Amino acid sequence: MEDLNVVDSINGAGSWLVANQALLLSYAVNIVAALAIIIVGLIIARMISNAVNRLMISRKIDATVADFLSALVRYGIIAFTLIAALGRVGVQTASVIAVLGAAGLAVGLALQGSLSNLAAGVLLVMFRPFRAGEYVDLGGVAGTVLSVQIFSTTMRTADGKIIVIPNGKIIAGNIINFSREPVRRNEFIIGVAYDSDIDQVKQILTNIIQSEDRILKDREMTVRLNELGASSINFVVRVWSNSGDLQNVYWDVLERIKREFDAAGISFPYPQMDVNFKRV
Amino acid sequence: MEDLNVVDSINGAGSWLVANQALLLSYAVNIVAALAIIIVGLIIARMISNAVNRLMISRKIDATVADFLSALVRYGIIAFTLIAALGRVGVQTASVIAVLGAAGLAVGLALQGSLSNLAAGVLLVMFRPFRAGEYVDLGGVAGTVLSVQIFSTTMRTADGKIIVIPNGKIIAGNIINFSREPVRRNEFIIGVAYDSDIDQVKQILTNIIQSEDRILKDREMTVRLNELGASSINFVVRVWSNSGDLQNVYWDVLERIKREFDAAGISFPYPQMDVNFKRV
Amino acid sequence: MEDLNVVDSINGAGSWLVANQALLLSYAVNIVAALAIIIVGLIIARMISNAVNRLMISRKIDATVADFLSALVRYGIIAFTLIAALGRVGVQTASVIAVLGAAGLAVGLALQGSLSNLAAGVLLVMFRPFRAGEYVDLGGVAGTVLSVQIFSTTMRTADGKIIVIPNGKIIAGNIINFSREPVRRNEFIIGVAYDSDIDQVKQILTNIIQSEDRILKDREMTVRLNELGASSINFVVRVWSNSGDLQNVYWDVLERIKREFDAAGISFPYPQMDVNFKRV
Amino acid sequence: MEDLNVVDSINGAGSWLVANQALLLSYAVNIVAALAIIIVGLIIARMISNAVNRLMISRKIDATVADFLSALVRYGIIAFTLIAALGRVGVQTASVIAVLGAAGLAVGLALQGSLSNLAAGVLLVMFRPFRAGEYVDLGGVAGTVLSVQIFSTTMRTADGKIIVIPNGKIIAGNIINFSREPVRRNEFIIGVAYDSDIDQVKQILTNIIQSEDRILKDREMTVRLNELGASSINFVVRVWSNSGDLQNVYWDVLERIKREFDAAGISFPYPQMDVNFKRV
Amino acid sequence: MEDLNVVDSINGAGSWLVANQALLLSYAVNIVAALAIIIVGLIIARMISNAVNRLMISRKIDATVADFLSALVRYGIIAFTLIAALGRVGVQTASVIAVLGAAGLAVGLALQGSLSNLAAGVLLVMFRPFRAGEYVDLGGVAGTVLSVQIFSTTMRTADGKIIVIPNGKIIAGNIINFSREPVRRNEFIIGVAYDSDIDQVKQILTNIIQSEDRILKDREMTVRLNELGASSINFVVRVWSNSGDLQNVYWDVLERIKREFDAAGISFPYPQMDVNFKRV
Amino acid sequence: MEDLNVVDSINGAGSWLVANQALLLSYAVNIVAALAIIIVGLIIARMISNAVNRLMISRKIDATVADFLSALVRYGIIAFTLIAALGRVGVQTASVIAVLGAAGLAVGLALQGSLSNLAAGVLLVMFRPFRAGEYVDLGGVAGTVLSVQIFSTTMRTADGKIIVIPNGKIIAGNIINFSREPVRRNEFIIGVAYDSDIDQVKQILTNIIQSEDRILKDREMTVRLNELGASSINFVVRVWSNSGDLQNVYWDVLERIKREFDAAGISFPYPQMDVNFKRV
Amino acid sequence: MEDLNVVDSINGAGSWLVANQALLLSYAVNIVAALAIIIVGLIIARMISNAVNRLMISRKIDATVADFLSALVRYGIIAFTLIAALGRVGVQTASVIAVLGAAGLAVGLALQGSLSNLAAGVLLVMFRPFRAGEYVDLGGVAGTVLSVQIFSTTMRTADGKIIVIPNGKIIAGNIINFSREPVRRNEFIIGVAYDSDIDQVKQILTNIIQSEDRILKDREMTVRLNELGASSINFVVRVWSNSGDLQNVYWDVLERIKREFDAAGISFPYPQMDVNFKRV
Repeated sequence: MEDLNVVDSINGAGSWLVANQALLLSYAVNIVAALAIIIVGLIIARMISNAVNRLMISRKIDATVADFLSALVRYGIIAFTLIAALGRVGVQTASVIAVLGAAGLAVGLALQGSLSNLAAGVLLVMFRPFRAGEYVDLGGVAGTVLSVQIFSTTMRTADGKIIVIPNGKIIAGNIINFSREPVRRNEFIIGVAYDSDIDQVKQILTNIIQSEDRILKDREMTVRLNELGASSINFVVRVWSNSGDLQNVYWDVLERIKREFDAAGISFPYPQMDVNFKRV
Repeated sequence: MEDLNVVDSINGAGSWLVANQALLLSYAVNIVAALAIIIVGLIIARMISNAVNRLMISRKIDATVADFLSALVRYGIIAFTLIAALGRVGVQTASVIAVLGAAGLAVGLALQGSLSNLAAGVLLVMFRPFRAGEYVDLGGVAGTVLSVQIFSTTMRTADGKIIVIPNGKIIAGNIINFSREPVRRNEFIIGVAYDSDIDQVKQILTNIIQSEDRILKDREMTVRLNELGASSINFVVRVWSNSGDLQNVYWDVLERIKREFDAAGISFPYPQMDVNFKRV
Repeated sequence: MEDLNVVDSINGAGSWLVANQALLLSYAVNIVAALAIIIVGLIIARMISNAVNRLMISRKIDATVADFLSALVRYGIIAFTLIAALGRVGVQTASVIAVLGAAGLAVGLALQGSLSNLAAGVLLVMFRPFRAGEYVDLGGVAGTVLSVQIFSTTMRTADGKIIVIPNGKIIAGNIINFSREPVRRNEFIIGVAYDSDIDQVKQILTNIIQSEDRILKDREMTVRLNELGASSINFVVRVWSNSGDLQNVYWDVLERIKREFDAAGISFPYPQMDVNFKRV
Repeated sequence: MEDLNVVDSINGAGSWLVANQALLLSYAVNIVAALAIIIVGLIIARMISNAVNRLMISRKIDATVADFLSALVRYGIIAFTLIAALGRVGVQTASVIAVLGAAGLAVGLALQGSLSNLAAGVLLVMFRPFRAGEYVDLGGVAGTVLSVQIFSTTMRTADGKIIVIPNGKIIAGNIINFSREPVRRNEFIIGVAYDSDIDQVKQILTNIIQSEDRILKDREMTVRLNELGASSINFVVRVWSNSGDLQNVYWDVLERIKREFDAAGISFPYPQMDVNFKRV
Repeated sequence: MEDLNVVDSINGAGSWLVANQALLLSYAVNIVAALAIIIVGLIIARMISNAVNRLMISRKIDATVADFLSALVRYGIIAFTLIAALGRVGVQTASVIAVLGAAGLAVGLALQGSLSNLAAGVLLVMFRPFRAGEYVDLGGVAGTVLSVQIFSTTMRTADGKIIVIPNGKIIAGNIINFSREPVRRNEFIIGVAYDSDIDQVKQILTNIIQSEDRILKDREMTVRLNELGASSINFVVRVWSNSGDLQNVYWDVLERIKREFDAAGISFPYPQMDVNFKRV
Repeated sequence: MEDLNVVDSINGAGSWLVANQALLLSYAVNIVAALAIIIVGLIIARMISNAVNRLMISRKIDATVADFLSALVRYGIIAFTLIAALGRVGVQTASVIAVLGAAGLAVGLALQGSLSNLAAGVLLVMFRPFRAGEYVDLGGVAGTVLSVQIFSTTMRTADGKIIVIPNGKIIAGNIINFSREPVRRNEFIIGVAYDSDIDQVKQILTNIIQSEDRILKDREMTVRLNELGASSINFVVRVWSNSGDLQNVYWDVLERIKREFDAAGISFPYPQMDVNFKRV
Repeated sequence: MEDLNVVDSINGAGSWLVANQALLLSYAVNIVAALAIIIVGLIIARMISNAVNRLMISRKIDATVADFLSALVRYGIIAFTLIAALGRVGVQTASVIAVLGAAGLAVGLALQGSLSNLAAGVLLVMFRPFRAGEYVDLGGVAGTVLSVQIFSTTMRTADGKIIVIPNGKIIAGNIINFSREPVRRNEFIIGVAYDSDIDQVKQILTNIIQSEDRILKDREMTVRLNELGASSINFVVRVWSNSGDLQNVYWDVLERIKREFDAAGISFPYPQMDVNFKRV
């Protein structure tokens, strides 16, 4: 367009930039004021966030949630400072909040799971359905809980494993607790031959469970016929013992059951099979 | 830019701060008024929440929902106080509500599952499909319910387990109740040899179930041939008894069935097999 | 700041509170008017909700949906009541509606599933794919429906078990009705030895079902060779009978099949397999 | 506050209500006119909904979608009436529209599945991938379709079952149509001994399938060795027949195969095992 | 209220309707003009939708998307028509746009999957990963594709089945194409006795695959020992052939393998089993 | 209404249309201007989209993402053009943007999956975890990658199969790469009789793996007893070789292992069984 | 319409374009100013994003999150510039922000998961549940972690595999760490004959584990009878050793157990089976 796209417009057109010097000075002053407002807002936001966190901690509020609200307050104040600065810039204060809301929505979509994990961790720590050192199962993975972080928990399996579970999945599934009740129940299933004397087996098992000191005598001690298996008669034995002695009692009772069953002549049956013959 | 970025602008420029002292005093007064508004709003919010909770508790409303809505009222009032305080400050009253809405959306995304669990727990307590001490199954985990908390239920398995289930998953799945009906039905599957006399087996089982005092005689007592198994004829026996006697009746009936079947000469068959010889 | 933070500002500054007496009186009048508006709105909302529920119930509308929409009307009217009250207070009427909007969104985040269950209950009660008293299957659980509550369905398993299913899950999955069609079909699979005479077996099975009075002769009665099993020839028998006689007909036909097969010399084959011998 | 909360403000203060008699009359007139507007809006909404449904039914539009959108227009008109009435009362129409939007959002969250089922039912009826009377499978459940309702389909399994499937789930999964194609293919798997003559077996099967009049001779008829099984040589036989004769042809061909193989000396092999002996 | 609810207000109060006749005439004129505007908008929307559809179809655009966005334009234009008409009625257009938005949101929640099905159909038709007559697998169901409709795809299984699959699910899962490559590979697993000569078996299989004309000699033809099975040595044979000859080559090669293995004395082993005697 | 619905209103009422000729001309001019604006906006949108696509392609931006932003810019510009045109028509510019927003929301609900697939494809191209010609597994389906299109990826399975997978699914699941490392590990499980000499077996396996030139001697070569099986002692052999020689090394080592095990007298055991005899 | 659609309107109508020359010049000036604003905004956005990233990197902020926030600021500033330019051209500044919000919503739906992957990757690096070179399990896939990229992780399975896992799935599932604890536990299951001497077996196993120097003697070393198997007495042996020696200890202990069990005469039992003879 002849001279419209040349020095008549670029390089300030010689005198066009000079004639607009006052406008440039005003814009520079506005930008400087906006930057100063930004700096002041950041400083006051950090100060007020620290102050409110300290105040909340004093009022018996948990550290994690107090930090969460302190960070939320800090983010709100810095967003307010950005609103004020861009209003001083003159961007209608509406597109500014729209852009900030879009950015916050993107950040929320990014976090979602992490924030849910944080909330679940807060709930876990304040209800404490399980605590450090307590043996519990967490939805298919069982072990001793070491500690509960803000986003995840660390638990040690009996074999020395280290397992980290996000806190969000913890509250969604079941919380299988092994070490809450001081007393728990063992269950033995014993297979005997079909010709074995039921009364003798019951009496022997009753003697075995009677001779154990770690079995709670004041609770139920079930020794009864359970079901007629395909190749073996199955007896069910249920006894109660302290959670600490649960495993040892199981092994001791099983070893004894084996020993007296061998001595008494009661036979543990191999898989029975019945064969009929024809010639061809 | 020469002297624009030096003491001519920083350190109050000597007299610029002196001239702006009036505006600084006005802003300080505004900030003090806003802080006083925040304090009085927090105090009145706490008082109003306590008052409304106390009032509605008397109106036969459940404690959990009353506390929840009292907390909602308190949060609403503190948000309103923040709106008023920042309007006094001059943060356009629209960016403030937008940022508060974004924070509330983040908090809602955080809670989601937990707050749904709270709603579910409210539903369970007043409908009471199950209650403390009642033996129920909650989708693969069965035990005695101990208590129904606001977010979760603690239930004890028959073996001494302590099970914690979030309330939200409870209502989503089936509620399998064992102890609501005072009378329940047992089922026995008895395998006998193919050459066994059907009439004799049926008559013996009928005698066995006739002599049991804990079996309800006024209800159906089926002793019928069920299906021709691969290696055994299977009879089905169904009897009804009070829920407290179910297991004892099952065990006693099975043990008797074994005794009279042994005495009558009816044989429980091992896995049957027919073998044909070929020489190679 | 010298005396700015002392009695010159606190305790009403002596005369500052006195000079502000008119504004405090005006604010007290505003608060009293707002509270009176709240009370009037609550009472009128309750009256209007009761009136509309009573009116629409008479117009052949279901009780559950009528109660739901009456509660919705009551909540709406109290929402307008709070809007008007806080406008009287002077809370800009926009932050107010934003606050109740966030509260309603949180309430929805509570509901989802339970409100869906209520809607599903409405659909079930109005379409009645099943009705109380009949035997149905609702996605893996079978039993007799006892009643259909507004949130859940109570059904009794054939063994006396009490089963509670949320209404929402029922409509999402299949609804199998065992008792809708008055006539149903049994299916027998009979395994016979490979050397058995096919014509004799078919003729005997035809005789057995011909003499059953509870089998519908006007419908198809298939007795045909179904498949050549690994160890047995399998015959399929399909007969139709009234739903009330299905199990009894099944049991009687099976017992007869066994009796005449024993008499006719037709042998039910045990698991067949032949062995080739080598010495090593 | 002395006499602020006494007869001086309650019970119309003697003359305060009288001085406000004109304002009370104006409010009463406003309420009466608002109720009249509501009644007029309701009646005109009903008239317009009926008129539009009648008009669109004539224009070859399906009844279900026409009724749905007529109800939508009815709800829109009553919503407009509520807006007009509540705004003319002076509620600013903004809280009014927000409350109605929240109620509509709650209703939509409640429906969701039901409305999706209605849309799916419309799609199924207008595309008719299956039609009432034909035998089809809908994702694991097979039977004859009885009818397609607006919300769900009733379908009868071959054994007399009555199964109701929500329309939404139907369109999400596969629609397996057993009866669309008039001709279908049977498949036989025949196990014969390893020493059996392959040519003789193939020739016998070819004779068997050649003599069947219901087998389409113009289509492929494969009789070929399929795979060398663990204990048997497996032949695959594939023939085509009209969908009405599919089952009968299967049974007839299987029975003829058994009869000819018995006569021809070809042996169906029992499960094979090879045994090596050692003494210990 | 004395005479407030009598002929003094109902039945037009005699002269009140006479006085308001002018307003009634104005309202009637407004309603008539609004209805005329609705009619004009509807007809012009239909015309514009048809015109834009035709013009864009002329511009090499697919018919499905053309009809879709033409319907979108029609719905948009009728939406503007409703906005204009209801604004001329005096409904402020804000409640109008909110109600129409709520209706559109409900319609979208209804459609959702169906509209996704249309988009998936468009993607499949324009990318054509498969086409009519091409034998493919779409996630567990395999067959010859017949046609691809806008919402669902119809395909015929090899046995005469008719399969209808929504387009949305097809694109979400794997699309396994069976006939895109003109050449494909067969795999044979041959079990032989442990004492069989490996070199003889390998040489015989090599001759068998050498004597087949339909096996591509220019591609890999592996005949190697694959793994030492429990009872049999398993050889793997992999050959390549044209997709049209894949099945026939498999059957021919298997039948030959059987014939020359019988001729050469190489034995296909039955499940070998080892037995030790002890007397008891 | 007498003559209100007749020629006095229709057919322009004779002179009513004539008296409004200027207004009709103004409306026609407005419509013509709006259509011209639409045409100009479409042309300029296409031009600017082409220009920006070319510029981004020149600025080392990937072709797919450049095309995506070009299409986004074109759609945005045509949206602004429609806004301006309907503002010229006079449709309040707010209902217009609401209608376009609803249309865009519907289009987004339609695409959703496709747009996610496009983004996943862009990520897959730019990080290239796999590349054309490289053999990988992508969640249960393995084969050689042919190409990665914008919406989906194509793969050839080792048997010549054709698989097309959406890109969105690829990034969601694991990307299992077979051909990244130049060296990979084989694993042999060898079952031997319980009486076999462990030292002899280990020495023979070591001799076998030493003589293989394609086995990397600089890496670990594990030959150790792994576990005591039910019927066989299982040795584990792990060797490393270049990815190109993996299968050939496996086959050669297995065949040798068989040969020297036969030569040395070490026996591969058949399934062992212990039988105890009793007479009945 | 006569001459309305001809040169009187097109080609600038001769003088109509000339009369509007000033308006065209003003529009061209506005467009040039808008383009200059766009260029300046892009330049300043790039400069600010480069500066802020460098600024926060110095403040001990992670590189990934710093780059993410820098990109967010750049996109925000370019959006602000677009708002300013489209305000200058005169598009009401409202439809502009609506279109940009729709585009951002589409982009968010596109990335959605990928952005969540970036957030998960940021979470992983700071808490480092696993680190490069550390052998861990990622929910069904186990291997040595090579590196943690921003969207995915590369991990090498023990057999030379290359495994790529999206970061999002990592944080959602369990994280099992095999190499965090320096000491881990072994578990041996040893099956012995029923007649074997329990004390002898226990003493021999204890002697085996006492003689291993790599087994931690200060931790539990359980050698107890575990359960009575179908055909074998099963002993459980649990020992603890350093993670580096786990597999070697396992192999050595197993080989010894075999050797001294062979020497001591203790027999590993083959699958026992019980056979009863009958003649037919």
